[PDB]
Amino acid sequence: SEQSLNGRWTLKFFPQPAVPVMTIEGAEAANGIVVDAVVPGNVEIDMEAAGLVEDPMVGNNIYKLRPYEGYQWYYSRTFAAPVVTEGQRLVLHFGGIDTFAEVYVNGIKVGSADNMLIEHDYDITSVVKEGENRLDVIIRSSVMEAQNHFLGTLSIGNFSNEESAPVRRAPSTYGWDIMPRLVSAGLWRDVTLRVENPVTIVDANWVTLSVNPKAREASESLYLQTRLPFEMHDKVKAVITISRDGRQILRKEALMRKFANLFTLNLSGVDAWWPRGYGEPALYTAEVSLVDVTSGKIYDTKTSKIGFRTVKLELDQPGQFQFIINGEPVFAKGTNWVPLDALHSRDASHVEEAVQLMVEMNCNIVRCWG
Amino acid sequence: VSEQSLNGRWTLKFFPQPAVPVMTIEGAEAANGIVVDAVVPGNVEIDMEAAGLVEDPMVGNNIYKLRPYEGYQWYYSRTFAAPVVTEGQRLVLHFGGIDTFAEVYVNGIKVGSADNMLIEHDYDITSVVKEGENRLDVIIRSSVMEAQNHFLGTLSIGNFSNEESAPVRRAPSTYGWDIMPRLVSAGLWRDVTLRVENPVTIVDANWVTLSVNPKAREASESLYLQTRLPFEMHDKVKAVITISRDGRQILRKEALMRKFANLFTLNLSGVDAWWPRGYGEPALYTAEVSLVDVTSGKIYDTKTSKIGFRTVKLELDEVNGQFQFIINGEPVFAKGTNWVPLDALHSRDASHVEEAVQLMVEMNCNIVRCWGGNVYEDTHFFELCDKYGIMVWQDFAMGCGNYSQRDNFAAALEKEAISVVVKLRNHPSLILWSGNNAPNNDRVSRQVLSRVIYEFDPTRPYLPSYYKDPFYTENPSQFVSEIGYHGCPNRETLERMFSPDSVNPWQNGVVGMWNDEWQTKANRIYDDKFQGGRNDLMTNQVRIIFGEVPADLDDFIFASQSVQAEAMKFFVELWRGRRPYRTGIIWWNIRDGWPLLSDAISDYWGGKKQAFYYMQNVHHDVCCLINPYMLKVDNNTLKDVVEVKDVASGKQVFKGKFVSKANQMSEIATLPMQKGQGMLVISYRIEGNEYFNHYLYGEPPYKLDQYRKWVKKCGIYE
Repeated sequence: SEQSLNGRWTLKFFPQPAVPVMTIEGAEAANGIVVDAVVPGNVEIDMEAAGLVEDPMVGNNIYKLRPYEGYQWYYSRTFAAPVVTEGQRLVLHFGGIDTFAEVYVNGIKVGSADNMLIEHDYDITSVVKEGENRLDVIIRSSVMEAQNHFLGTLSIGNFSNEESAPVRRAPSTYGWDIMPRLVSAGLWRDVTLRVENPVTIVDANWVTLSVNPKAREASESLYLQTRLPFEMHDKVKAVITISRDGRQILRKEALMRKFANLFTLNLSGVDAWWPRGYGEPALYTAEVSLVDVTSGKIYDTKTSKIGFRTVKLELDQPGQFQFIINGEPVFAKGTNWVPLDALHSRDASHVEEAVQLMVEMNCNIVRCWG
Repeated sequence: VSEQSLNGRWTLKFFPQPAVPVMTIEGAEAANGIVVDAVVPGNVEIDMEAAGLVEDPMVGNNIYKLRPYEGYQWYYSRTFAAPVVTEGQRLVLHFGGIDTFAEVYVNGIKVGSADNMLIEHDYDITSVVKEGENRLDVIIRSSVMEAQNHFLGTLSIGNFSNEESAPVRRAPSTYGWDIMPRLVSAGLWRDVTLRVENPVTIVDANWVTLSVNPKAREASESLYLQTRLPFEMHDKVKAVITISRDGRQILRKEALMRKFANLFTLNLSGVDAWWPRGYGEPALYTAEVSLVDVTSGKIYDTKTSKIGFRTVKLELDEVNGQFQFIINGEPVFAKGTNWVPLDALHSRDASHVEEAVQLMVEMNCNIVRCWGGNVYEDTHFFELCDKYGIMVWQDFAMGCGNYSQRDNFAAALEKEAISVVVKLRNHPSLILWSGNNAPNNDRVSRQVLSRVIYEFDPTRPYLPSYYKDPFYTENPSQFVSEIGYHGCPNRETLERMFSPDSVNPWQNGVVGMWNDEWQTKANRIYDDKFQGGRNDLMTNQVRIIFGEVPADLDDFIFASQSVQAEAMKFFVELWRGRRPYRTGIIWWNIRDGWPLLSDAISDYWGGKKQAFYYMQNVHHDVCCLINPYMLKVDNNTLKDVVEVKDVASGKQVFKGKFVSKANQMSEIATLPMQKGQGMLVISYRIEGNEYFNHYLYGEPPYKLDQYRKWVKKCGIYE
């Protein structure tokens, strides 16, 4: 189960004082403006929906957002407590927080975020009560956080802003030659509530050792790590299924003796993955599940789509290399991937349109710019 | 000044570990469990077997019954008397081995948190100790569940070592291997004492031999002395250094302590060099350091240990095991055994050290590589190696595979590496440190461990990492380290390992098919029912070298120990035969650590196999042997007749004198190719003492009954 906490929140913004507000009391006692926010979303969208700011995409209205870089942002909402049996763990997942933020649940701090580029998972099993819970996030100024660090000589004078060096944020958000200075802020990705049984898959890392497209075979290894209580050892099996279009190709069951195992599979009758031009992008649904060998109850499932391919950069001056996919030297033709939107919360709505631009132009490679 | 032993009768309370691990005394006392009497040092399985709760894990498939106890907690508890402590003294609670993750409490106050089973743990309980009954509580938690507190890498999953052994600092073999079963266990597996230290005391006395002239009987010995010394005692304490041997005194030097740390150099005279077994005598000298008050003459602390004047250098050739050991400036040939666990229940390792070291003495081993999968043997083990002359190749405790590259693991490994090096850097037997790994981009083997040796031991070299087929006779590895060959143990051992209804190896009389009880003793880590695997290596060797399977169990025992004896004897004869080029050979297992089937030449209960006596005759200091014929003698000493004859026909193949030069392989004469499957005897006498050997010539398959009578007419062996 994964109940989504996306929707309408309550955002309160105010200039950041000399001491950044980091508690729910200081935020609720400050002097600011309270508007309705949308999660996922940026704070510029929430203020634009209330007429506080003008459209930054028209003319010189982008500089009119400059004073908001030294503002704080107070998200708030209420959520019902999901049914949690004893032994399960309730996790509050954050797809993205821009950036330095202090998360609170029912008045108790449940973590401190310091990066907008990675996820943030918080175990809130004990703090969640019965009924009306409250989730309050308090973001501070990402620009002012750069002054908490002393920079070196080489970190000053670059085209990237000196404010971007001591922090972990997207360098283009501070302005570049192809993207504007819209530092922005806010929960720009999904916020959900995942449940975790005492037996739950931690990671399912698929690796392609060798591939043989001619013989239609490939060696696929699976590195599985799981949280398995010892009272559940030797009582749970792992079901590995690799199918394609409702057609199963592999079904292997193995008893969970250890908590981490390497399951090397020798697939038969499977096509290799190829870039555009060099063949078909053969994908296979690879689903893993931890099922009780007695009650038959499935605890956790991790499904994905993998491709039997091998990569090997062949070197010999910048650029003296060639990609070798599946043993054949391929000629790369593609574009660099830049930000899809200065307000990165809308990148999910533009990814489908932008990828179509590459399909239409038949690009085999794409370099996601740093 | 005082060391009260806390060994003896304890109170062990074990219970299934809940979701939240028990950390405090209140939770352990309120938990529902079973309480029995425990013995320290001792494993928890020994304390449960003494109460009739578990059956003997050494017999049958009962090793799998200790599986649920891997997720159990263990609550040791006792009371001790508090010794009187004067002003400035400190009371140290010394644990010799905590297995593994435990919380130590003294009078309800947490004094330490142990997370390593391979090093010692000292806790100053000077303040928390009261008068009367002083409670001591050690609450251990599961080592298997602790592996889930980490996120492993890709290169740390799927190796021979268990994935539970990667994040923790324990012995990898305790989780399962090829020659040791899965017995993780727990408990205070070493001594627990109460040491009292004066304000003036010796923290460490590191002895290092700088120069050795073994001919002129001279040596230069340095002492890096670090002491705890209050400033009021400065200029009032003197260091007394005494070098003695067999009661007589050689050197005595006194120096006033003006600093807490000093380097004392000693140009000794009339002393002998410590040579390995064969190349000389293991000359040991008792070295003693004492801190004495310059006015009252009171002794504050004293450290006594036997040292050996020796220098070690490893000349490695790389591309161009391509190294050669140099001891005291002379190239030595290394021939010895790899040391594996002496017991899956490691608390009983101490009782087996005396017996197992003598096995290398009768084998005439001059080197022994302590396998990385084994716990660090205590000081008493290295003391026997100093006494006899058996060099040590100590591997850091890491199994076959790679480990974490992050700061958390590297810091926990440096703490263990420092504690181990400082503990063993004063024994002349220890000659080399190694990581037991695979590569040159590994932080563990190329940075963390190397930096510890660079600072705490700059004297010993460090390293990061059918039988006549061309895989063995053409391998260009000058220094081989893991050569093995399977062999079935003695009958008396089989009758004790297996139940009476399973002493016979064959299932339903079908030869080649092993029953489940033989499959488990072949080191089956888990209860996975399958046919074949490792035990098929015993049948594969008997079929090729002797034709097919001997249905008679005694005929199969004789066949299995003969294919192992003839193989590894041919390996020692091949490395000693190609000596000018070969640098050393270290075979696998001279004593296993559990009732199991392995490549060992001797089982756990002491049953020496035929490969023991075979390799003895090819391990003398001066040994005559035949290689594919070529009769040659190899000499493993620094000190400068033979009769070959067929056993059946009795015709003298060759007779004559020989001059075996020191530390050199001297070839004798080329023998003619005798037709027919037979056997030769190599009788040679040196200095009035007689010695015997043999050489089996021909080509397999052979006949078991014919070979049984060849060695009978030989006179050597049964």
